[PDB]
Amino acid sequence: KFTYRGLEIDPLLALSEEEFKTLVHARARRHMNRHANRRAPVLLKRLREAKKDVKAGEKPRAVKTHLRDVVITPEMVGSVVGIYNGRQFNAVEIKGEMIGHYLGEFSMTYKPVIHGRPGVGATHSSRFIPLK
RNA sequence: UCCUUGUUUUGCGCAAGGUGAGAUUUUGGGCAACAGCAGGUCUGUGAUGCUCCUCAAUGUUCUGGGCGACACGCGCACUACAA
Repeated sequence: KFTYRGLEIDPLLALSEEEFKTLVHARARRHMNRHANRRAPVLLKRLREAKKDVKAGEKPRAVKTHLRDVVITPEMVGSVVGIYNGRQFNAVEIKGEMIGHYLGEFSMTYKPVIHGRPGVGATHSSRFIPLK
């Protein structure tokens, strides 16, 4: 199951570029129009390569990229993509509900913070907090 | 300036009134001595002493990605919006 707009997988695939960018949100539309002229020259190819070659019963071989300014189309669904937070290629597989998004959104770029006791200088009043 | 010849010592001026566009540093600025601080700035400059680094660089990198005064229990400064 998954409904993007009340469309299963096969309808989405069937859509040509025109019919596609009509259906998607405002950002995605704006993106595609402004771009033209490739602008994901390698990031299409590398996926569709390793995608095809699979014997199924398991995911494609992972591909790595730094880029995250590229959309998620119904073409690239099922693949295993790397996305780069500035020190780690991060593992994501592409679901049918990741259509209408970007890549970068699934790849965290910071550790969430959880604190560890405040030291001196926090509290204005002075006690010279032992021991942390 | 003028007058009150008030006040003041005849002096330096002062108070009230008059004249007038304007009445007392007319109103508001800019400039500003002598002696200093071991204040700040080597992130302004082909302003720099001595040191550090130099081809797998601390250089150049307008290269790809992240981070920056932004990441979140909490204290403080200034701002804005309200009851």
